[PDB]
Amino acid sequence: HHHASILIDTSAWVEYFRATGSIAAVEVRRLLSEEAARIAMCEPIAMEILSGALDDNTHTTLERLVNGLPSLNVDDAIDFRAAAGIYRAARRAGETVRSINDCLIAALAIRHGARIVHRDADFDVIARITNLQAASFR
Amino acid sequence: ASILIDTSAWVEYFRATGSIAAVEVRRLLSEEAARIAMCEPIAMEILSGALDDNTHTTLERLVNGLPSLNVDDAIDFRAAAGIYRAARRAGETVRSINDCLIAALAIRHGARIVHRDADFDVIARITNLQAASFR
Amino acid sequence: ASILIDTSAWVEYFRATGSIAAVEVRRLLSEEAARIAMCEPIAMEILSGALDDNTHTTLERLVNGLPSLNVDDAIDFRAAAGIYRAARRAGETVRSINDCLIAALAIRHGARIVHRDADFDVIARITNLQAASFR
Amino acid sequence: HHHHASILIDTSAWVEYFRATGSIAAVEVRRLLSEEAARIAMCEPIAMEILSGALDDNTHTTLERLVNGLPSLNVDDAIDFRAAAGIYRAARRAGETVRSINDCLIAALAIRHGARIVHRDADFDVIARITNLQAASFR
Amino acid sequence: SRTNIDIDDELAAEVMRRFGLTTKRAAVDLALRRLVGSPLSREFLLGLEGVGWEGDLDDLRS
Amino acid sequence: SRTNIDIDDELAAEVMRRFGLTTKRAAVDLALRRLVGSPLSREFLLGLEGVGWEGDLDDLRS
Amino acid sequence: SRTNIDIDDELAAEVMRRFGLTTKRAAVDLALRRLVGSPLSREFLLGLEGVGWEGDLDDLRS
Amino acid sequence: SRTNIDIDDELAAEVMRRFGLTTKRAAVDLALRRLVGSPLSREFLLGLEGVGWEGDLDDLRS
Repeated sequence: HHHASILIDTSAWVEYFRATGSIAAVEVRRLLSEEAARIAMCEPIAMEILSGALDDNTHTTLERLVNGLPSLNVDDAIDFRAAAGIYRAARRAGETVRSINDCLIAALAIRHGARIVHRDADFDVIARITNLQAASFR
Repeated sequence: ASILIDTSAWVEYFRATGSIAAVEVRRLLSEEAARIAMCEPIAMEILSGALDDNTHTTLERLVNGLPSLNVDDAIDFRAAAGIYRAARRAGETVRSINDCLIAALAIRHGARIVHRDADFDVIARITNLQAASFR
Repeated sequence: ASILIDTSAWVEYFRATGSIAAVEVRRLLSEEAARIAMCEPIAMEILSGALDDNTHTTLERLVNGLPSLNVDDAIDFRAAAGIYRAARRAGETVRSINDCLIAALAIRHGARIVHRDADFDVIARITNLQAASFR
Repeated sequence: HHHHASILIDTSAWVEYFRATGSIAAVEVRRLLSEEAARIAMCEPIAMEILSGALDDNTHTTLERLVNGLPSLNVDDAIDFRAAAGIYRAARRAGETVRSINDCLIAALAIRHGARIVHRDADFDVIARITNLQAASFR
Repeated sequence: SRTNIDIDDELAAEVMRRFGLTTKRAAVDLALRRLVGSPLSREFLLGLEGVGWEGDLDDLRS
Repeated sequence: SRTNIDIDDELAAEVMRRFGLTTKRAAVDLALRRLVGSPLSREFLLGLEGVGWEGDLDDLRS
Repeated sequence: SRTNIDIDDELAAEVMRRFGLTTKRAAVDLALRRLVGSPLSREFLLGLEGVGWEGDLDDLRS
Repeated sequence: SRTNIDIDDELAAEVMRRFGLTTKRAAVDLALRRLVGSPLSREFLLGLEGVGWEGDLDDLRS
C-alpha cells in the first residue's frame, strides 16, 4: 500500500539549485517541504547532476543529496532495450528526442511505477507515446 | 581480455563505408569473434538507430548473441560522472556522457575499446582505459 | 514452484476481457508475482502479436523482467514430439505443436501452467503436466 | 578459417522424399543425399515436425535414426525466439502472410548459423524477401 | 538466525511507516527481499491490464 | 541501534552473492539505503536552493 | 580407441563446465558429434525414400 | 596438456575428412573451439557488413 515515488528530473533540479525562482524551482521546493518521503533519485540523473557540479564543495554537497535519496535502480536486463524501444517509437511518431538518457530515465520510471517531475519536452513526448506519468513545470 | 567495439565503429561496418574502422571491425569479426563483447549502453545506441524493421531484427540478433559486460548500477554511473569531471579539469570536452559510462564499464571489466570517437581518446588520457582509435 | 502463464491467459489480461482468466492473471500479478515465470516460446508468441510500438515495448519489458525457464535444445523438442504423438494415439486433437513444447518445458522445470487452451487440458491427461485451466 | 556451407532441408521437402512423390522437391532431396550428404544439417524444430507426423512406430524409429544422426544446428533461446518474433512482426507489417511461426524460428536459426534452406513452403519465400535468409524453393 | 547488528533506528522506523510493518526485523527482511526480488513493480504489472494485444492467437496456434 | 533481530542468513548471503558484498552489515545497509535513503534533514534539503550548478545541461543532453 | 593426445586443458575444462560433463572423453565426443553427427550411410539415407509419412504438415503448421 | 583417452575412431576420421585436417589432435581442437565459440556464425557476422543503419550517431551523442 505504498504510494508512487516521485522522480525529480535533472531539468527541475537545476532550477532549484540555481534559485531561478521559476515554477520548476518552486515546485521542487514544495516537494522537498511537503512530500520529501516520496522523492526518489536514479543513477542516470545522479550522473548528470554530479557532472555539472564544477565547484568541489558543491559537488560534495550534491553527492550527499544523491546518496541520501532512495534509489530507483537501472537493471540492464531490461531498461536499455526499453529506452531504445521508446526512442524508436518517438522517431516513428515524427517526434524529436534531445537525450536518449531521458528515454532511459522514463523507461526506469515506468518499470518502477514512479512519476516524473520535469521541465524538458522529451518527457512530454514520451508521455504521449507511453504510459509514463510526467508533470511539466515549464 | 574482452574487446568492446564502440557504436562509432559498428556503424561504419553496418554502412559498409570502407573506412579503416569498418575494416578493423571486419577483421575482428573474422579473427577474434569469440573475444568480442557488447554492453547495454552500446546496444541501446545501436537499436535506437535501427528504424528499419529488418535492420532492427538483424542487429538485435547481434546484440543478443554477444557476451554482455554488465552495467553496475551501484558504481558505473558515478564512475562516468567522475570521468566527465576529470575531462573538464583536463581542459578537454566529452561530447557524450554515455561514452564516459561505456569507458567506466570497460575499465571495470578490463575490456579494451575499439572506436572512432575522440571521446575515448580524451578518456584514455585521464584514466587507464585501453582504447584503440580507428578514425 | 514456478508459475508459467500461458499466452492464452496473458492475452485475456492484456485485452482486459474480464474473463475468469484475466482476473486470475491479475490475482497472480498481485499476490504471487515472485513465482511468475516466462519462457521463450511464450515470449515469441506474445511479441509476435504486439503490433503497436508502445505495446511491443512494454510487453518486451515484461518478458525481459520475468525469470526465464530455459528451452533445452537437446530434449524439449523431442519431448514435445512425443507428447504430440501420444495425443494423436489417444484420439485427441492438438491445435498447436508449440503447446506441446511449452508443456514439455513446464514438465522439465516442475512448473505449473495457467491457461485457457484445451491443448493443455489434453496434455495433462497424458503427462504429469501441472495445468490450471481458467476457460 | 574452416568454412562449411550447411544445407538445412525443411520438413516440407523432407516429406516429399519420405512419400516418394517424385516431385521436384523429392528429387532434389535425393540429389542432396547422394551428392552433398556431408553438408546436410538438421535442427530440432524440424526434427519435432518430422517425428510428429510419423504415425507408424517403426517408421518413427527409423526417422529418429535420421534426426539423431545428422549434425544439429542448435536453438539458442538467448537469441532465436526473439529473432523469430522479429521476423514474424516484420512479415505482418509488410502485409505478408506467414503460415507458421516455427518457419520463422527455423529461418532465424538458419540465419544465425549461416545455413541455406531447401524447402517448398511459401513462408520461406516471404522470409527471404525481408531478411538475408538463403532459401531455395523446390515446388 | 539471531544476530546483533547496528541498525539505524530511524531508517528502520521509516521503512516500517512506509510498508505498514510492526517490527524492525520484519522491515529489514522486507528491505533485503526487495533487493533480490522481481524487477517489475506491482504498479507496472497491474498497469498492463488493458494495454491491448492486436495479434490473433489463432494464427499463431490454430 | 545495537539491535538484536532475526535476519535470514540465506537471504543475507544471497544478497552477498548478487551484489558482490562481503558482509551482512553490507547487505542490510544497502537494503535500507536503497529503500528509504540516508537521513536527509529538512534544513539540508531546503538549503540546497541556491547552492549553484555551473554546468551546462545542454551539453549533457542537447 | 585409446590414444595419447594433447588437448588444450582450458577448452576441455570449459566444455566440462558448460555441459556438466565429468570426463575429457565425454567432452571430446560431444564436440566431435556437434561437428559431424553420428554415422549415417548413403544406403540408409537413400533407403528412406518412400518410407512413408502419413501425418499432415498442414496440421503442424497451418 | 597430454592425456590418454578413448576417441571414437570413425567420428575422428569423419571430422578429418570434412574439415581437411591431417591429425586427430587437430580435429579434436577444432571441435572443442567450435563448441565454445560464438553462437553467431562467421557467415552471419560478415553478412552484417552493409546491412545498413538508419540512425544518426551525432543525434544520439551530440
